[PDB]
Amino acid sequence: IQRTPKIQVYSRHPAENGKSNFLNCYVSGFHPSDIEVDLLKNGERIEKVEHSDLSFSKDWSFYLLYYTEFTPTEKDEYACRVNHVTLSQPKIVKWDRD
Amino acid sequence: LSFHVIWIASFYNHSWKQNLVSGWLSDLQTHTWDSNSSTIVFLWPWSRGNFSNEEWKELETLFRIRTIRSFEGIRRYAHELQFEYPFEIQVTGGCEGSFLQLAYQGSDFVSFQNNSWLPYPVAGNMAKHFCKVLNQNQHENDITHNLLSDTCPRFILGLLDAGKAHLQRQVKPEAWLSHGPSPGPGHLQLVCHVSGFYPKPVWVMWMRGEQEQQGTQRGDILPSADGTWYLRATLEVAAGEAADLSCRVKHSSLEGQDIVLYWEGSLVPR
Ligand SMILES: CCC/C=C\C/C=C\CCCCCCCc1cccc(O)c1O
Repeated sequence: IQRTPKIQVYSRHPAENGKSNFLNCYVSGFHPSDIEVDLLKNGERIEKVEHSDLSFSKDWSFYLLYYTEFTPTEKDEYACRVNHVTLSQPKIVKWDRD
Repeated sequence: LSFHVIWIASFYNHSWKQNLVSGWLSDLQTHTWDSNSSTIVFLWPWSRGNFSNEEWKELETLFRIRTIRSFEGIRRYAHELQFEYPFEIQVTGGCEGSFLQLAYQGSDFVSFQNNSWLPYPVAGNMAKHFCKVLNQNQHENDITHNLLSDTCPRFILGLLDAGKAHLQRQVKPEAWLSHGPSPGPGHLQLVCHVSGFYPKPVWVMWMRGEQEQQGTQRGDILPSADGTWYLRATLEVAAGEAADLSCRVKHSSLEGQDIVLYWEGSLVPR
């Protein structure tokens, strides 16, 4: 029984151009545990992204947190790109900021 | 409040596997297994609990031998048990009350009850056959019972004390407002973000003065890398009705001084 990941993108603090912050991508409810997650800046992979140790919920589905410290500017766009066996194509979830 | 261990074993083929193990005091990770050095990793200074170094060495030795035994056992009986590669075994055990459950391919398979492994009736003949292999040695099962009934309760109380300064800390939230990205025609989505709070229970509502807006849709409480929590609460409103709206946050750390933000300024826009 394969379960597709739920993907949620959020920052640690309100977005303020030129102020240091953390970009998070929480991927959860998936099965099997094999998963590829990248954080993107203007469509390019962010290097040296950190992640929590793999864990699972009561229903045995897996979850992970990916995060990185970043400094947003007015012209930058950020997203989370996820690859899993349940996805025919990678799913890109954008970071929404005003 | 419950101490439990999370065990993930992936069997990609007969010659390749991946083992991941961690210890938890509810939402809080306290320990990790190092697959390379085959040693217990203490995530906090208090993670050693009220237990000694000699007691920790014996626990470490018992875990190291039982994992080599598990991987060899599963490999040896995979065919008879009808386990086809690639497959994953998950185990969770601990005390809240005590439990030890095992899943195969992300579904309930077998569990340890009192002094033996019992198959989940739905898991069928495979799970009955696995329990036969798991219950081969009664002395090993008595060790498992004693770990769950005696060693586990002694550990959780002696951990909640040592980590008291951490688990009982109060961290104040911060909040901010933004526009939501998927509203319908003539409507807006107002988003209230709440972050950096600890412990987990929080109250967040869109309001019109003292009136709670029952269209408030609270999302999941999400984790942050620093151990605090995050939540977003959205409200769908008609474009000509976003006036006098506020987001109100209540949290144990605020001691009755709620955070209140107003849909105002450039968000209106004025
Ligand atoms: C031969 C088939 C065996 C199949 C599944 C059982 C394999 C491993 C059980 C994992 C349960 C872990 C619970 C406690 C782990 C633990 C954590 C910290 C210190 C320890 O000494 C320890 O044993």
